[PDB]
Amino acid sequence: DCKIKIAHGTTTLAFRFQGGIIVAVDSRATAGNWVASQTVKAVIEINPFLLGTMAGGAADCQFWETWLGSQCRLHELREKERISVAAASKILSNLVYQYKGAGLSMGTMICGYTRKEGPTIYYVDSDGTRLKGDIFCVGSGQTFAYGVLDSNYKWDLSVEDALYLGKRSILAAAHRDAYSGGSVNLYHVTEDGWIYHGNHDVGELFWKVKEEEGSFNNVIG
Amino acid sequence: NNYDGDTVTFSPTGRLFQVEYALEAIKQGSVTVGLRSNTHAVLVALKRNADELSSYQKKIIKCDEHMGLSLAGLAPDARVLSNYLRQQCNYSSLVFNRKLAVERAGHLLCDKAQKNTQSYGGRPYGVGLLIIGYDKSGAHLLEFQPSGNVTELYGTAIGARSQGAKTYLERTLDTFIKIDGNPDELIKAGVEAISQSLRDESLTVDNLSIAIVGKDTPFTIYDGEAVAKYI
Amino acid sequence: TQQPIVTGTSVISMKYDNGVIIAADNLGSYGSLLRFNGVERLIPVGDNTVVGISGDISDMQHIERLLKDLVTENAYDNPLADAEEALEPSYIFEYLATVMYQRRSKMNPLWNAIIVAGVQSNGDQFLRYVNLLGVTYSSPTLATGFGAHMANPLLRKVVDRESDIPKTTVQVAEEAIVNAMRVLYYRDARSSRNFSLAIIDKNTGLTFKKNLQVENMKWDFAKDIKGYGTQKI
Amino acid sequence: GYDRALSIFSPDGHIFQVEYALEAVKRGTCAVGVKGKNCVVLGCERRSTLKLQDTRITPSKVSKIDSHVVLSFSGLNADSRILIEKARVEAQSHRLTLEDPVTVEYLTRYVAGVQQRYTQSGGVRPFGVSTLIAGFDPRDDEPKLYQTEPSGIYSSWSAQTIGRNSKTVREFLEKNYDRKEPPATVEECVKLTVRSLLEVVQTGAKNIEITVVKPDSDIVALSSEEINQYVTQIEQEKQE
Amino acid sequence: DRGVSTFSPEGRLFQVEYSLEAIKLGSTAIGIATKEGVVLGVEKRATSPLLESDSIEKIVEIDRHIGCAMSGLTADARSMIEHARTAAVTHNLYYDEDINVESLTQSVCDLALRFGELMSRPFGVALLIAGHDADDGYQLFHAEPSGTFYRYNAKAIGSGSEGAQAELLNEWHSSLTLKEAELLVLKILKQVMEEKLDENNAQLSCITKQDGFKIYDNEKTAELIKELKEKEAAE
Amino acid sequence: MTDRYSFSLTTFSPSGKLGQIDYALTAVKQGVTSLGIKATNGVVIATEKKSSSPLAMSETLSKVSLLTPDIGAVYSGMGPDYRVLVDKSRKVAHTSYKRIYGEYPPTKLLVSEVAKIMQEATQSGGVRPFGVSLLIAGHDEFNGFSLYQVDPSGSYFPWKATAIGKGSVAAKTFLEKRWNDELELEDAIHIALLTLKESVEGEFNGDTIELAIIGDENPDLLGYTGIPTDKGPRFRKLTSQEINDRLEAL
Amino acid sequence: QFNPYGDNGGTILGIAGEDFAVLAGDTRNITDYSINSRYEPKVFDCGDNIVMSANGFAADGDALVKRFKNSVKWYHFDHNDKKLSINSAARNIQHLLYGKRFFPYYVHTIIAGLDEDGKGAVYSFDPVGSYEREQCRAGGAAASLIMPFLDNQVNFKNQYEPGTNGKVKKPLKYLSVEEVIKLVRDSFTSATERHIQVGDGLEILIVTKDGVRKEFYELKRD
Amino acid sequence: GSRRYDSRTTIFSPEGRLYQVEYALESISHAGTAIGIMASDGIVLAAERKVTSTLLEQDTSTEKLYKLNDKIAVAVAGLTADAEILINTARIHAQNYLKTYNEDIPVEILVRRLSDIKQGYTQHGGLRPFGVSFIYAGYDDRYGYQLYTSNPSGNYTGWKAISVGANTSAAQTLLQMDYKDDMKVDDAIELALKTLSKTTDSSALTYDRLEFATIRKGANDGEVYQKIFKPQEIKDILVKTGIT
Ligand SMILES: [Mg+2]
Repeated sequence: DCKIKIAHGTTTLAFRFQGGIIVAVDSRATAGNWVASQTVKAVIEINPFLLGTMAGGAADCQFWETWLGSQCRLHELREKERISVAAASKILSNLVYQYKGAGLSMGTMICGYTRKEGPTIYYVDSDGTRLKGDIFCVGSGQTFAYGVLDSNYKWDLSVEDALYLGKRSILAAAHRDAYSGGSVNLYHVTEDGWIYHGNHDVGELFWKVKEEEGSFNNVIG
Repeated sequence: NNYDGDTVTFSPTGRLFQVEYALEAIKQGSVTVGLRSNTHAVLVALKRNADELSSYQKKIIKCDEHMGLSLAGLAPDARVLSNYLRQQCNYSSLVFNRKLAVERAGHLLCDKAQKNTQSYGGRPYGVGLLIIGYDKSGAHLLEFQPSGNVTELYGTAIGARSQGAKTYLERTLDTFIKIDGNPDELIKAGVEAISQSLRDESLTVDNLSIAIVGKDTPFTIYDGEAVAKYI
Repeated sequence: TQQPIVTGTSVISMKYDNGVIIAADNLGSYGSLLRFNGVERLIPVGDNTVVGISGDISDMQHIERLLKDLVTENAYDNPLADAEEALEPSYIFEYLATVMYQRRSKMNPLWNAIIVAGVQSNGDQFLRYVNLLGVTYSSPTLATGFGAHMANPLLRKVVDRESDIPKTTVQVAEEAIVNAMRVLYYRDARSSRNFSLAIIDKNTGLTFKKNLQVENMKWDFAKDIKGYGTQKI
Repeated sequence: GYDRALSIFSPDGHIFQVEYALEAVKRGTCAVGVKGKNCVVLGCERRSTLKLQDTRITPSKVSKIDSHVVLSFSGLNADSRILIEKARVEAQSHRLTLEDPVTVEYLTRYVAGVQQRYTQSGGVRPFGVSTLIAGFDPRDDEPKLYQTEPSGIYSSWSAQTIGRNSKTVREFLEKNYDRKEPPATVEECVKLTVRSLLEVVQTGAKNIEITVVKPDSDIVALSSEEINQYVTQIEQEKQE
Repeated sequence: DRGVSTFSPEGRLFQVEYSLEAIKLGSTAIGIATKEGVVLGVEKRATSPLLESDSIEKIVEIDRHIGCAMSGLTADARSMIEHARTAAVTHNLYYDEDINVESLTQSVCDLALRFGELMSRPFGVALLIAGHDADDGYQLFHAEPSGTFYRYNAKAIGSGSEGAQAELLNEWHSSLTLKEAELLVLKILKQVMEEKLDENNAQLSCITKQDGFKIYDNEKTAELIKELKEKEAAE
Repeated sequence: MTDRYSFSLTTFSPSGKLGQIDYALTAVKQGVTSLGIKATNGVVIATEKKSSSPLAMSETLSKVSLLTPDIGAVYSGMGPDYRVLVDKSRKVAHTSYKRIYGEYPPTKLLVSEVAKIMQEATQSGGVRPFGVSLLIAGHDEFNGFSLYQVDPSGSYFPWKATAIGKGSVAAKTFLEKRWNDELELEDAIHIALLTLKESVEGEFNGDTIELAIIGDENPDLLGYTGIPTDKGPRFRKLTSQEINDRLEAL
Repeated sequence: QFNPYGDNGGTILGIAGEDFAVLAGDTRNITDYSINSRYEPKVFDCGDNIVMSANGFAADGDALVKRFKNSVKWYHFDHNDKKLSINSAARNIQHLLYGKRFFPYYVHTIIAGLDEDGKGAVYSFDPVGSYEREQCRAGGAAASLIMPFLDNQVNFKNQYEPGTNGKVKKPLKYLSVEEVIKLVRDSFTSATERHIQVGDGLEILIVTKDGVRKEFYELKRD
Repeated sequence: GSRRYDSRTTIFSPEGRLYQVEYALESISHAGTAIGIMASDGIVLAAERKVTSTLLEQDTSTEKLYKLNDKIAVAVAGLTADAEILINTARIHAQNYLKTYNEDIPVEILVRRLSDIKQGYTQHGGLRPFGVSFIYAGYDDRYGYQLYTSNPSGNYTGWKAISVGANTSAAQTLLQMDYKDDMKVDDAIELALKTLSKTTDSSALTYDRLEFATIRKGANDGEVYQKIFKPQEIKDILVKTGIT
């Protein structure tokens, strides 16, 4: 090995559906194969209507998304109006684009609701890509989350079923991806704003899901 | 008259009128007193208010754990100069692990004020400062004037009617200089000194402002009910 | 980015009951070539501090000039320049430590290892190390280069911890330093026999000893050593 | 660089350079803004001492800042181009970063801020220009009419006029414009605007310019004959 | 002519003193501090009846816990507010906390004297900065273009300032309720205003620990105006 | 410190006059007479060498200057201003032309560059105009022979013949009578000497008169041989002896 | 080619109680296989009841602590002697670290103290500024040895209630200052046994509402 | 310091006028008259040289009329040196546009940018304005033939026929009298000369005291030609119209 290992963090998802937006993330940070933390907050609460997910460099994401929150606060002070998800995401995407090539490592998703836009999700990463979309999974365990999410996703999911699918998709990635785990943090974004749906430790959640759902037959029960 | 338009101009008698007009701003300012013994150095400052509804303008500023000053004149200029002192005190601590000498503190202020009196465009500082401190050579008291002239003293006073307190200290010199190992008595002498500059008004609880530094005493400021002891 | 050209080897030092001792040989090596033999690598600052420098000599001479200029600058507008407001070892060290780290941060280092030995105004012994990386540390014994590997073990047998400092006299301490210099001459390929030694005592002050030599060496046993294994003749 | 503080305070607390810039506005040709129920109309005077003009190519008095916002002015013509250019650039910059066109209040605030900056910057004089900025915010049907001036202050107006003899036309609008019931239609709004200019102009031939702005980037300039019809109609009703 | 940063023979900066005259020409602004909150109120003063008064923005939010009222050349206050807002948010970014009202005021006042031959002239606007923090509680500051700021229990600035200040001297006490303070601002504004006071040509605002900084609606202020008139007629 | 004069010292007066340019022209009027005449096969420029002292060596002070091998210049007004203009004129001929096109600039364009420098001294911050009027004679392949005047304002005019300075009014009248379009170079030199004698008061000889021509190429003055296309400088300064020869048959 | 970084070894440990918090760190300083000092403190009282340590490359560690101490000083000047809360200090340190994102401080930073409710608080940082509050954190060379032991003994991880069929977890509770110091001392004696860069001495800084106390213990010197 | 000597070139009068701009216009009013007349099939540029001397080289001279590119020319009125500074800037600006868009610059764009430069000198920098008024005569495929004028204020306006410099009041009245919209180039040539012949301060208008230029589509099929008139060509056109 050479060079310091800095924390790299988290598997995240967020999908749009009938009842708004679900956002789910894991809580693990790793420095190589060393599990650095299992209690990382990978969701930033920018404002009562805006969320930001974090993946890649922990510092990069944590620093620039809290900075993003300051820029969004300054927008509503100057314009007497809450910033649009598009504008918020574009502030971040234009920022990282100025640092393109410098070595920033960020995979973020700006999720929120406004009147003019409705529920909106924007994928923003460190090489300058900015994409509007209904479903995104970002992080080292994104593919594992996609596998479960896509195969069970419908627009007409209920709030209860959607919350679970988001939770279950992170769990799937937490299980298979070595660099994902710890616990699941759930959020539900509606017209009235975001609602926190608890921290769910994989230690208890896996066995609870295995027993009740009858899934995870690969594992010794 | 014709030679007071800017600081870069000398009068026929060799005077700098803009520097003298800056000196005038100090005379309009509220009185403040400085004095010291061998163990401690004290600043006493009469704070001024706009009216009964307003607060009393803070006269004393801390520069380091061992140094600080009181102001008289333009307060924003005192903020610029005190900030410069804070940085210079701090540079001495970070680079040389050394508490800045009170004498060097004065030399730095002198040279900073001077540059503003020899160049076109700029203006002189419009404030006078009384710097106290305790360093490796004991207690100190300095008087700063925006002409650049800095003077080390046993005691002094600047501001409106400062001549009364300055006369008292000139009489009391032999007494208060030997107040060693006794903070409260040295303050009492400073409070009695500033009282000789009072007219119609008296020292109240939210009017008086005292600061002290010494051998085993960091630079601390006393305001409000903490100065009720000395009235 | 630098590479050191003309270099100086080990600087060794230790504390004792009333003060500190520091020593360094008088060699300026040019790679394997022992090019310069009259090089003083201990530089006194005032009458209470000695800075011992190893590594690149061109950078050492720059540091000399900085310290020389520091004394001049301190004297300016300072009536107590030879009294209360004189330069302390701690002041001189912190200045160098600041410079060393600033230079490494600009990727253009002073290619040296430095040991500032002295006595403070309150009588306390001062001994602290700093190098090209800006790394600093203090210890009852300090040594650079090969000194770190060979001298420190020997000096730590005398002063192993803080409590051993009052129990160590200047006679015992100097004896260990001179011994360490002999061991370095035996075993360091870029060392010389000639060296300088400096004592800074809180009572007797600064004693600077020049033109010392390693002596009382053991070489006689060499005659009995024949071949590299089997050879009898 | 030229550093001189040209805009400075006087003993009585006035910044004469800013106030002298207002005199330049007072010299300029009259400009009027009137906002109806579903539209805004910008009327502008053109002095008739200039014959042998080429009206095809001569710079128009009303300028499009974006497809949904317009800017008219009174004062120095050369100065107005600099504000218009900056405003047009800021309009495209706002679309680029916020992904949404400027509101009329924002564009006014920007232009007003530029004007203000020139009142306390070294080496520059204030803009000898007052502007009327009108239009409709994106996805909004509420008419917006703002005014700016050299000092940098800006505010919203139900109806307003600037330039030479503006105090006469402001007097007209103050009694003729009802807050409770503004001009319900485009025709009513244009007529009131033309009426107000006819108090000052001289002749209603090639002296009056009218520009109508409607919601969703619907802006059009009226021709000579179209304007002349309003002039002919008003004069016949006047003789009573 | 003469230098911008020149001292008068009396020891004052000409340009600073002249800017103070500009502030006296400005519209009245009043602030009153209580233990239940701080109230800020201003005279809008529309130059013409066609001008939509609701677009006159002379009370301004700096942060959730700090508000601001202005008087004088109000265009000059835009860059001061912009700086104050940046300072407030920037401090929250660096220290994960609300910034002290005094520290915010000091930051604004540092701009004041950054002029000469930096900007070309001092600001021609005075600010009343009201706010709340955990340490010093409810506070009201008066920030001048001289770079000086005083804390006040109550303070009036603008054209009717000396008349209003004398009235605030008699009326203010340490046990004033928020409701009492609201009425007192309206009362004193109505006394010094040229045109008759109503909800359209005058604006109220406040800052409380619980609900933060709030500009009152014209409907809410209208009721307080009506409540004020009834109470004066009641004795 | 630093140059705080970033503003114009030449401004329009209520009457529309640019004072400093007018005053600069007044300085030129006080200056010693200089003239230029254009012939069919050449150009002549001439001026009086007003000596400041008889101890001074007037040879060291050159009023007529070579700018390029085919371009020469003379002035009336302030000598120091002229000298620095010649330095700048020579340099600009290289930097803005020869280093780009590998050949010397034509007369009109060099004149244009000199005019630009003099115009900038009329408008730039913290400077006064140049107190000189130049006469620039020159030759180039595509324009042939040409003569230009350059004033403190930066304005330049082409002339068949003209004079500037002290006795320019009378000298211009004299040239109008004598000038024709069939003048040979020698005839133009003769007329130049006749015209100059009227304005000169004291001694009139090769040592007090400075005169140069733009005529035929001079291979002997080139300094080297071997390149057929390089045939030598058309600018030649007449010697003290060469002037006196023409003063006998005057 | 010149390498601006170095590894000074050692290890640090932060534990938070109910009304207290400890920040421990060994006193050994090393380069390669040599001991530079047996007593070189790297846990510092920074004022306002905040203790700090920046373990890794000592030159960077000292620079950071020095800058933060200075940040505390200027916080008092600029904000009327206001006490810098532990959460505010943490955010400030993030900006110090991230400020050198593209030429990092090679250190694992830990700070400890009391939060604004008077409860024990420990914050930990990566080299470029990502930070997080925790009950427990080990940092430095022997972090990998100590940390899992802390998960087991401080946060009772993988411990279930006896006889409950691994269904009921061992309940979380705050530890006494006595019980915490026992865990610290055992953590360091264990790390000293198995990590060559850890030893010589242990210095613990305890933080209560009363102030900042110190405790020192000998460690094996081999 | 230096404040003492500053003329303050970029300030307002109490009446709201720019002192220096007004005085620059007063300067221009003494300059030789320049006339531009726009016809349906071309543009005429006529200009009177300032009191000519008999020993002035006339054929190889350029004082009034300058070429900006192949499609645009200008008539100057004021300080020639000032005009040349602006002309070289305008020439560069045209080439920048061509390099950028591979299309010849539209006339108004060139005029605006040149006028914006003049404006800058009246608002900032503390320098005197350019004592120059231009008549721009040019063609592009958008508006066809165009006449503009700019002055030291940086304000520009479009014209069918216009005069700058001396006696514009008298000249503009004569143009306003005889001009009509369906005019040809050859007629406009005659009008330009007749107007100068009456407004001139000289005794009689002659070939040697004039600069003349046309911009016709008289070239072969759908292309514009610039003709800067030679001395002999002015002599002939002066006889042909019956002025001499
Ligand atoms: Mg060990």
